[PDB]
Amino acid sequence: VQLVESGGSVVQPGRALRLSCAASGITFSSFGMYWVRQAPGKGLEWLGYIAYDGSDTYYADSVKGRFTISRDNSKNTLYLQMNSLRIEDTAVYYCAKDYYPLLSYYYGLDVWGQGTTVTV
Amino acid sequence: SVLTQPRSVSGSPGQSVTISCTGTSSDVGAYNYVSWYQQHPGKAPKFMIYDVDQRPSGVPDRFSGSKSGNTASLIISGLQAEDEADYYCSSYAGSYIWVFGGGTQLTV
Amino acid sequence: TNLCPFHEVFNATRFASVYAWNRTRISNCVADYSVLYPFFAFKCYGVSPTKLNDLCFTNVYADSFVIKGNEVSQIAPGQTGNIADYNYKLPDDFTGCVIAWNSNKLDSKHSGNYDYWYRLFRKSKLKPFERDISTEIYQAGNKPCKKGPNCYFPLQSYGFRPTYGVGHQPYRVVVLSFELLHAPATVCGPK
Ligand SMILES: *[C@@H]1O[C@H](CO)[C@@H](O)[C@H](O)[C@H]1NC(C)=O
Ligand SMILES: *[C@@H]1O[C@H](CO)[C@@H](O)[C@H](O)[C@H]1NC(C)=O
Repeated sequence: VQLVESGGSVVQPGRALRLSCAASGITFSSFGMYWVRQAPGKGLEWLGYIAYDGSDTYYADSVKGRFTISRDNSKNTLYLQMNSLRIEDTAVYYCAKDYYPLLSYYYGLDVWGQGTTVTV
Repeated sequence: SVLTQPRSVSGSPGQSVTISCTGTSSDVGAYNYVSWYQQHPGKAPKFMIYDVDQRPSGVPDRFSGSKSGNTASLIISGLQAEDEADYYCSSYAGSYIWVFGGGTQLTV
Repeated sequence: TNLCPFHEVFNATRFASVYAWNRTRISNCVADYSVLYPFFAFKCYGVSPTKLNDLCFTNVYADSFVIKGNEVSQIAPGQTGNIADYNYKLPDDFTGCVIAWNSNKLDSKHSGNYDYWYRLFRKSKLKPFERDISTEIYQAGNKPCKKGPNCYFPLQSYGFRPTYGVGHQPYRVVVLSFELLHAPATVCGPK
């Protein structure tokens, strides 16, 4: 199950940007997905999580009310809708697969994508 | 509420080192859910230790860890030359929020 | 002059796994709570533990199971975690008491006690006092799990051992849930 990341670009501050990753195979619908951000020269930051059924979605306080996480169960793709990007929002964005299927959460992130580069 | 780590940890091949990360009584102490990730330059993080001491298939037995109070640590024994990587811990902060630590660079 | 059989759940030779906890219905009792009062934890919600004998109820349920010491904090209202959501859920308006004690001398076999299981993941989060004792293997892909790639087993074991630290060694917990119904109180202390 490879995670193929795309949607990165160089954008002007204040504008919106759509990020996504495609999950190979048919197991996408069985797992919850996470977003993680890593700014250059810095460590990792948790961005949010969406449940396998699309019901429960959580965000890190830093981006709460700004970023929206959603998924398309038929296309097997994960989306991140970014709004009002700021000067500081320059980083590589990763999506990741929950170690366990269905609702699990308290384990960790097993499968990571290569990372989408977003700059301002 | 970011977990504090050593910027860099020294060591040499054949020896053991420890990488600690500290939180507060509200996260690292309250929940035994500390997960450690191993990242190489130009590569996505690898899933290493989960639930404080447990490891997913594919992780060498030389990688372990422990927890005491509000401090969690990664224990690496028998350091090899390719163990040179940036390590991160992730704790459960409650209310369905996770926190990654600052990150530690391991040297050999 | 008819004492209540609380000892039957507290003095049990074996406790059920947390994924499949036991429930005992207690009624028709002169319920002295002195019998059940060194314990690890003794904390009550909505009911006074000092003179609990004086306030009586219609029915009380005793939920019994075994967990590890560092998971005891999840057996409380308002809490979340691997147990709180997938194994044993309490209501946010609990009126009762959670009693726990160390069982390292009973359950922690030196060979490894693998008779106690817990759930790793779930279809949906549990409702208060909901139990799920299904141990079917989950198929994430489109291939039979006859356990192999994309196959996951919901339950994992507590590898209890006498050489483990306190937070990783077994505790036996009994939750006493008191309730009032349309019926007159039936479980009341001595008088
Ligand atoms: C088991 O029964 C004995 C009766 O002598 C009592 O002293 C003991 O406290 C009981 N154990 C528990 C956990 O209630
Ligand atoms: C306790 O739980 C076990 C496991 O499901 C079951 O076999 C046993 O019959 C239960 N006993 C009671 C009194 O519920």
